[PDB]
Amino acid sequence: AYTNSFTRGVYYPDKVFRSSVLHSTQDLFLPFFSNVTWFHAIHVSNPVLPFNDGVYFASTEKSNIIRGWIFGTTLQSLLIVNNATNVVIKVCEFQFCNDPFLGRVYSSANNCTFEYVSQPKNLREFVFKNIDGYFKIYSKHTPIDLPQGFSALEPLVDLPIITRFQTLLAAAYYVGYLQPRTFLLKYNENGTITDAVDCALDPLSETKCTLKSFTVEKGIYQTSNFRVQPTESIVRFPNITNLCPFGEVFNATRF
Amino acid sequence: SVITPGTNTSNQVAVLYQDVNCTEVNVFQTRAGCLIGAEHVNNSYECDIPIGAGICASYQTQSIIAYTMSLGAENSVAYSNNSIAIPTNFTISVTTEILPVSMTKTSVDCTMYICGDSTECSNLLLQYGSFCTQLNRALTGIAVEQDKNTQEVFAQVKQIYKTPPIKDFGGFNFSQILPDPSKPSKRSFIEDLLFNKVTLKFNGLTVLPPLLTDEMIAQYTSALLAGTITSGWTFGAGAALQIPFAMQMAYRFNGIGVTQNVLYENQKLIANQFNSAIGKIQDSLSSTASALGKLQDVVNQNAQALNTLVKQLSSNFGAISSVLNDILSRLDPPEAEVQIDRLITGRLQSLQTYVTQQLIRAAEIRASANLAATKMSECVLGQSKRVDFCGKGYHLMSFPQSAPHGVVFLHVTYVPAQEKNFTTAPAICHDGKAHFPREGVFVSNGTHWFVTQRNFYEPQIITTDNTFVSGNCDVVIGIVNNTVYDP
Amino acid sequence: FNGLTVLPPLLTDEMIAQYTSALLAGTITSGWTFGAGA
Amino acid sequence: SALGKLQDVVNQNAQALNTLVKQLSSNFGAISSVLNDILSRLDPPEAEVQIDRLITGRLQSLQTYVTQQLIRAAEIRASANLAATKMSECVLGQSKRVDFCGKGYHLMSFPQSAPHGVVFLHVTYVPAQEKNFTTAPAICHDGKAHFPREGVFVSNGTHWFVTQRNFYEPQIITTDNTFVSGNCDVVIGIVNNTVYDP
Amino acid sequence: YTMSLGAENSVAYSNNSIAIPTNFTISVTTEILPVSMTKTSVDCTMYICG
Amino acid sequence: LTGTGVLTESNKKFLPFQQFGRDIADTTDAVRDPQTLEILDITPCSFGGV
Ligand SMILES: *[C@@H]1O[C@H](CO)[C@@H](O[C@@H]2O[C@H](CO)[C@@H](O)[C@H](O)[C@H]2NC(C)=O)[C@H](O)[C@H]1NC(C)=O
Ligand SMILES: *[C@@H]1O[C@H](CO)[C@@H](O[C@@H]2O[C@H](CO)[C@@H](O)[C@H](O)[C@H]2NC(C)=O)[C@H](O)[C@H]1NC(C)=O
Ligand SMILES: *[C@@H]1O[C@H](CO)[C@@H](O[C@@H]2O[C@H](CO)[C@@H](O)[C@H](O)[C@H]2NC(C)=O)[C@H](O)[C@H]1NC(C)=O
Ligand SMILES: *[C@@H]1O[C@H](CO)[C@@H](O[C@@H]2O[C@H](CO)[C@@H](O)[C@H](O)[C@H]2NC(C)=O)[C@H](O)[C@H]1NC(C)=O
Ligand SMILES: *[C@@H]1O[C@H](CO)[C@@H](O)[C@H](O)[C@H]1NC(C)=O
Ligand SMILES: *[C@@H]1O[C@H](CO)[C@@H](O)[C@H](O)[C@H]1NC(C)=O
Ligand SMILES: *[C@@H]1O[C@H](CO)[C@@H](O)[C@H](O)[C@H]1NC(C)=O
Ligand SMILES: *[C@@H]1O[C@H](CO)[C@@H](O)[C@H](O)[C@H]1NC(C)=O
Ligand SMILES: *[C@@H]1O[C@H](CO)[C@@H](O)[C@H](O)[C@H]1NC(C)=O
Ligand SMILES: *[C@@H]1O[C@H](CO)[C@@H](O)[C@H](O)[C@H]1NC(C)=O
Ligand SMILES: *[C@@H]1O[C@H](CO)[C@@H](O)[C@H](O)[C@H]1NC(C)=O
Ligand SMILES: *[C@@H]1O[C@H](CO)[C@@H](O)[C@H](O)[C@H]1NC(C)=O
Ligand SMILES: *[C@@H]1O[C@H](CO)[C@@H](O)[C@H](O)[C@H]1NC(C)=O
Ligand SMILES: *[C@@H]1O[C@H](CO)[C@@H](O)[C@H](O)[C@H]1NC(C)=O
Ligand SMILES: *[C@@H]1O[C@H](CO)[C@@H](O)[C@H](O)[C@H]1NC(C)=O
Ligand SMILES: *[C@@H]1O[C@H](CO)[C@@H](O)[C@H](O)[C@H]1NC(C)=O
Ligand SMILES: *[C@@H]1O[C@H](CO)[C@@H](O)[C@H](O)[C@H]1NC(C)=O
Ligand SMILES: *[C@@H]1O[C@H](CO)[C@@H](O)[C@H](O)[C@H]1NC(C)=O
Repeated sequence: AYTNSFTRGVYYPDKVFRSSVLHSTQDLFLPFFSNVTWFHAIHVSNPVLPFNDGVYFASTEKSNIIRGWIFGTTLQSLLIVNNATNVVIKVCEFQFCNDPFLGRVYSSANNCTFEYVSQPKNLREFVFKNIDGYFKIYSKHTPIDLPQGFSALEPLVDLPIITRFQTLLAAAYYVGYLQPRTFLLKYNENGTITDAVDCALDPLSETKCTLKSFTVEKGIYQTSNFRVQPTESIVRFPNITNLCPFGEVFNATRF
Repeated sequence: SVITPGTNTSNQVAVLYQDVNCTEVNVFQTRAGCLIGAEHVNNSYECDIPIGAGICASYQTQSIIAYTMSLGAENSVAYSNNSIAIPTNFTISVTTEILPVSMTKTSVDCTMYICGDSTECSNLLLQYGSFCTQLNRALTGIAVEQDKNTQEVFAQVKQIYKTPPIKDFGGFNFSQILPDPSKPSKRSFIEDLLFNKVTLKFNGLTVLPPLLTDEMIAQYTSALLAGTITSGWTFGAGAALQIPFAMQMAYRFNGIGVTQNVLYENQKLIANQFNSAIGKIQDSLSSTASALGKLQDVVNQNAQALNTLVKQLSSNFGAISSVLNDILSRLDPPEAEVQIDRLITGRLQSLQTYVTQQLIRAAEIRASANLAATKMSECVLGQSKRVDFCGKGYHLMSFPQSAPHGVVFLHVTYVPAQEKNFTTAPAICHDGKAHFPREGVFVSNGTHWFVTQRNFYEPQIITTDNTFVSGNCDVVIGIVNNTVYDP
Repeated sequence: FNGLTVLPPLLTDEMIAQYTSALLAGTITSGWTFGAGA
Repeated sequence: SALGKLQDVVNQNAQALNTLVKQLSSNFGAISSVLNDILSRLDPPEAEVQIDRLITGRLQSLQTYVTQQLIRAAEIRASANLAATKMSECVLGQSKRVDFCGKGYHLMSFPQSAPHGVVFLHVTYVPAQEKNFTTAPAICHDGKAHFPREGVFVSNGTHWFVTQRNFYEPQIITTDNTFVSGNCDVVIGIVNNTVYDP
Repeated sequence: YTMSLGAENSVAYSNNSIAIPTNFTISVTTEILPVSMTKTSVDCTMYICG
Repeated sequence: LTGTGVLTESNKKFLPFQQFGRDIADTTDAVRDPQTLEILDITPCSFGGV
């Protein structure tokens, strides 16, 4: 199942303040109008989902019915739980069960090598990135077919710690893989991000990005080289055959 | 490359690939390359957007069409032997001509730009000799050239003429263009539009003020205007001599071959045309905001270049970091002597590029400003007969108006209209002499024969005073007969 | 060539010939007048 | 001081040339601007690096000089075309364009040589010692309106004369310095006289 | 000081008054134009490398 | 983050995670005091041509 994104999956990229300005960024983002899959928040049969290049996640529900996550390879494994007023973020779920039903527990656990804890009609959204030995948990939420309203995610967490993930399931949740699209971000006078341009969404988006402006006046503009990539790497060498005579000159009976 | 009607008209867009056939990736093929996303359409129009090789693209019933441009309405003017067309009426017209006069007087503290007050970096840069002094000299040169331009254009008038109070200019209504004692500044009503319809924090770089402040350029232009309004050309040649404005206009009509009675017999009508033209010149400027683009472009273009001069300051040039403090803190000084050298040469080269660009633009604006000076010298202080210099018409007069970095001349051109078709003859034969028209041209409708002035149908009986005798009625290629009268 | 290229002129030689034909037909038929008006 | 506009180009060019000389001492971060010295101090594998540094700097300076001389030559050519136009139009002619061949109404011009320039003696007629006269655009007589053929009408307080435009010289109003049209109605400010008839 | 643009004066305009010059002063104005630089040349190799 | 300037208290509304801040010229333009988390807004000391 599918639905398209709109202008969502955008976040403060660099922990550096800017305002009343435009800036060009090359980090991972959710491409505008990428399809996000929709999955059964109820156990009607929830499928368990692949993780690639970082996940945009969103859930639509009152009462926080989506309440946890697990991640890993062949899921040492990241685990997140929000129940009982605590965000528990241990990496301890080394024997996560084959059916991680929320409540009595998702896993068998041991060797909790990192165990950070912090204070944890409505739309909640997240981006999970892994990079450079960090796991970045951007998140934001707003009261309520995702909104066409733009929303810039602030970094809820950025942890100094994957190939697949699963979620601790009336609600629904949406998933979409990021990609390394160049973005131009516009920062308001208050330093919130107010709008963005995907520099690859269409040739007008590319032009907007290349002028560094949202309004493009009527006219004609350069944008790029168009250089065709080579289809193959042919190699031809002079049909030469024997090893060279070096076994003489490094071993002569007298230099 | 992309073509678009621009975001504020529509989100739609089409793309041009400048030298590759469409086989190599709706579609069209042109001498300018492959075009995708525009529908090729079979009639022709003026160019909204140029593509190349006579293909132009535009937004029309909606989609982006591309078309062969049409140069204009092909018409056979009905030339003939024996036939002439004479205008029976006229339409005075006012047109803006807009010229940039100066750019902003940028000045760069070169050592502060390159070295950021590092006592290290400037100790390196000192070993480049004259460069960082020479660039400052060059920018000072163009900066002084900007005041030279603005004085050389506006300061033609030897004195600040003040306009009389009652403004009884024969029914012409200059209150739209003179200063207003409502006094937001010295500015005139049209000037107050121009100062709004175009519009425009640093290290090293600074903007020096112009020598003539805007209220003072407006004061000069109010003086020039009160001159032309009250004294014609005479205030260019000597002291301003008052003359009634209707008589000045009569002289100016007599300057374009229209006999001056053609003014006095029409003055109420003439002034009503002029006032309405001024109203249009206001209303057009109050809405077609792009019309001042000739000025906005230079302001944008300079601001673009200077902005990149700042942006280049952030670039590594291969140095280990783009900030002399952040390298000098971490590197050992013997290696910093290499890294800072990389930064210095990169920044210096970029500054050298900016300064050369500003020299080239300053040379161009100096050419434009001299054209503006000659425009003011001939079209305002005078009545240049130069067949298209002071706008697309016969020139009557022009009025200057100050604009934020330029002049916006209101050229007022007499354009004739409402032609009639007449038969004509080069000469009229009587008593075997040939009579030629002393200043008019002969015309007939066939029933009779008349002389008229050349640019307005006012017929006179042919009367041996308006015509002079010559020849012997046999050498003329196409003479005709009439009973030339004799008072 | 590599990198370097020549863009075509906007007004091809046919249209420049067309304009100068128009300027001739103008001057021949009508002298100065077609500069100032019809 | 009058020849300042001409002296400046000699000074600027000399200044640019003079700094082009001074940049030979620049050193550019080589160990000495006198190249024969570094050529004696260092062995070729090093000296080639130092000379590469000097060559780079000297090129940069020379490229600057030649570029500025191109810009300056483009300026002086635009001035030369202006001078050639004034030589054509003001000397070989009497160009009536109001403020080109000097201030005033232009009569004639004489060229003069100057060491890299031209001085024009523009000779111009400037009017002076004006007086105030009442006027009318036209003279009414028999209900016809007589307009002035080439002058204007003026009143000597209480008698009406034609005078040429730019020098007071009265003539009695006649059929021959006037021409007739209209009906003494459409023209405003018309005034009455006995226009004479020879 | 604040710059003066010149001695402000009213043209004695009125709807029927003309001023006509009764006399003249023919006068001579110098105008000065540069028409060349010096013809500099640089022996590029002898400059850079001596 | 070495530099020079005048440091001023400012209304510059850093979000809680932002730990240094840059201007449209890409120079560091505001920062947070690492001893006290106060927002300090930089501007260079007064200078010009004499
Ligand atoms: C010359 O043209 C003008 C307009 O350019 C004519 O004046 C207009 O005449 C119509 C019809 O009477 C009126 O409705 C308009 O109001 C007039 N214009 C103005 C500005 O008042 C004029 O009639 C023409 N005269 C000749 C002899 O052709
Ligand atoms: C233009 O055409 C009209 C009519 O064809 C001519 O008008 C007549 O002219 C004569 C002589 O001036 C008058 O006596 C008549 O009274 C006019 N007709 C009317 C109805 O009044 C006019 O003369 C022609 N002009 C030319 C130059 O051919
Ligand atoms: C200027 O006006 C004066 C009077 O205001 C004129 O004086 C008389 O002019 C009439 C003819 O217009 C002569 O017949 C008288 O002989 C004049 N009287 C005197 C005392 O000169 C005077 O002529 C006018 N100016 C000129 C140059 O004639
Ligand atoms: C026109 O102007 C000239 C220049 O001033 C006048 O000639 C001068 O007249 C005065 C008075 O006689 C003499 O003192 C000067 O020596 C004269 N100058 C010369 C160069 O001869 C002339 O009189 C004026 N004429 C009129 C009619 O105004
Ligand atoms: C979204 O999914 C549908 C069905 O899988 C597909 O047809 C469509 O192309 C996708 N969206 C985009 C933008 O490709
Ligand atoms: C902790 O890790 C070791 C090594 O992988 C493993 O042998 C052990 O079983 C783990 N702990 C528990 C309680 O299983
Ligand atoms: C910007 O911040 C101020 C201060 O909190 C606030 O009053 C204003 O509404 C904000 N405006 C926007 C557009 O963020
Ligand atoms: C020359 O080329 C062929 C390959 O086409 C190679 O297999 C062969 O051994 C070569 N001939 C000789 C004589 O070595
Ligand atoms: C763009 O359209 C808006 C109205 O939506 C208008 O206010 C603005 O002036 C327009 N700008 C241009 C450049 O057309
Ligand atoms: C490529 O386009 C040009 C345009 O005139 C045409 O002459 C040529 O035949 C085209 N070639 C192919 C292979 O389509
Ligand atoms: C243009 O008109 C011609 C008429 O001969 C027609 O054959 C051609 O198909 C038309 N072109 C297009 C793009 O419709
Ligand atoms: C001139 O035009 C304005 C309107 O722009 C009007 O208010 C004013 O009264 C007019 N003055 C005249 C006709 O003297
Ligand atoms: C003059 O007559 C010709 C022939 O009828 C016609 O084509 C042309 O339009 C006429 N011109 C005017 C101004 O009436
Ligand atoms: C050309 O005009 C002249 C003068 O009316 C006449 O003699 C001659 O016959 C005309 N020729 C033609 C072809 O109209
Ligand atoms: C003019 O009249 C004379 C005599 O009446 C005649 O010989 C001559 O042919 C006439 N003009 C023309 C062009 O026919
Ligand atoms: C004309 O008369 C006025 C007085 O009404 C006077 O102020 C002015 O200076 C006179 N002009 C000349 C040129 O004499
Ligand atoms: C000049 O203005 C006055 C009113 O101040 C008026 O009486 C007179 O008629 C006007 N002049 C003309 C020629 O109408
Ligand atoms: C000229 O004379 C006529 C009749 O004598 C008279 O009606 C008219 O008013 C006079 N002119 C003026 C301007 O008063």
